[PDB]
Amino acid sequence: HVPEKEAIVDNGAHFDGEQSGTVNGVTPPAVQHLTAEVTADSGEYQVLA
Amino acid sequence: MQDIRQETLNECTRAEQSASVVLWEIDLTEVGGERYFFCNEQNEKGEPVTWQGRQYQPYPIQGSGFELNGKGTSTRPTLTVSNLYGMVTGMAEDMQSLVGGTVVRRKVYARFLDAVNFVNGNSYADPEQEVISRWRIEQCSELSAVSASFVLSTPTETDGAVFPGRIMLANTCTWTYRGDECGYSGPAVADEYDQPTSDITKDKCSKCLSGCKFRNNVGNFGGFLSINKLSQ
Amino acid sequence: PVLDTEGNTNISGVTVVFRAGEQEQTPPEGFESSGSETVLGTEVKYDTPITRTITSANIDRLRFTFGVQALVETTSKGDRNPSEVRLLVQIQRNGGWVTEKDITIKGKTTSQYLASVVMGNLPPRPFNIRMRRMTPDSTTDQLQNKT
Ligand code: SF4
Repeated sequence: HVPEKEAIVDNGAHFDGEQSGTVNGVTPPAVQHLTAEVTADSGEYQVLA
Repeated sequence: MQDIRQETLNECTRAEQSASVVLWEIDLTEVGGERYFFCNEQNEKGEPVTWQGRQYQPYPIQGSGFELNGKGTSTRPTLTVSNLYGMVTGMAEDMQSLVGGTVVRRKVYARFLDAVNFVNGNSYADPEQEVISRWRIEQCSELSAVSASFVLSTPTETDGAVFPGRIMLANTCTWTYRGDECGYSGPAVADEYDQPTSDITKDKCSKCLSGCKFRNNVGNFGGFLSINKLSQ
Repeated sequence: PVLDTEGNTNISGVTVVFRAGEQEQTPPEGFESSGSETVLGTEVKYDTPITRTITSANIDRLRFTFGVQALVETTSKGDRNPSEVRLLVQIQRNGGWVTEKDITIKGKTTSQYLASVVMGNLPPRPFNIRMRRMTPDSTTDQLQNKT
């Protein structure tokens, strides 16, 4: 036994979706405060990042 | 042990037995129907059998295959009912093929029926001696224009059920509406597709984050906001 | 384990919060969910403390980041010595400018070093926030302690 009023109810939207756009995916952001220092110790130049 | 009274057990020792009578009660209140009382046979007056004051009407009913066991599969006895004049089909077309109801089988001895079933009148009547079983209808394996066969099952039988009912979700709720976890009791605000309605007959949650935000119960959301656990 | 049989600590700063599953329980509070960062670079001076106003609906916690231009001190010979800088951060509580938190830095560095300190915004409604420098401004060019 099959009814005919099924394609109407089947062509119904899902639970909205609630945006869920790409925007950003898991990719980490840029590291902040990239300070680099120049020092003179033991008569030698050193740099620290 | 069984809840068998002393008198019926004592009677069930002698050689000259009485007549065994089986009566059936189909209860559909839990599903949306009524209580039907059936007996395979009628009294000597051509009248429905009177037991405990109530009446069981005659109708061809036959139960076969009652096998209680602890191992192997469960018990699935078969109940056969005559479908004449379309009487069974009438409720089957209405009560979703008699699925989910309860059946109660009571067996009694002849010498304990009500006095109105005998022309002389039984002086040994005792409307408290019977053996009772209950089962649930599982499916209507075959209902033709002359008969109808139902499969029975134990209420506590497990089949197709899993133990850890909890399921971890991302953006969908897991429980019902207003039942125990959605402690919402205010006016209707949303509907199936998250539309701003204020009518109570159409208030059903969409099982989303937006529904919770609409109903201000996001603190009671069952969907953990992980999502991105497998991408990284 | 983090504690042994005797009881003395075994690991460094570890914070653990446990909640048994029970209805209408309080949510966890140690960790954040969403943060809005606003950048407005300005230098705090001893004579003119810096004031800002906070006006938002959803307030749970507020984090202040503050920086130091340089801290190394050089004498006539040329030897490098660290110095001390102290700042006080205050907010509005029942109309009183009582000091909310302090900060003190002691370490030789000539780099623009920025640190962060968080606080729990218990007072509701838009309010005001300030910081004040306690170390007096350097007169010479030898001390570069600028915050
Ligand atoms: S989603 Fe939020 S509102 Fe809809 S049922 Fe689950 S908990 Fe109750």
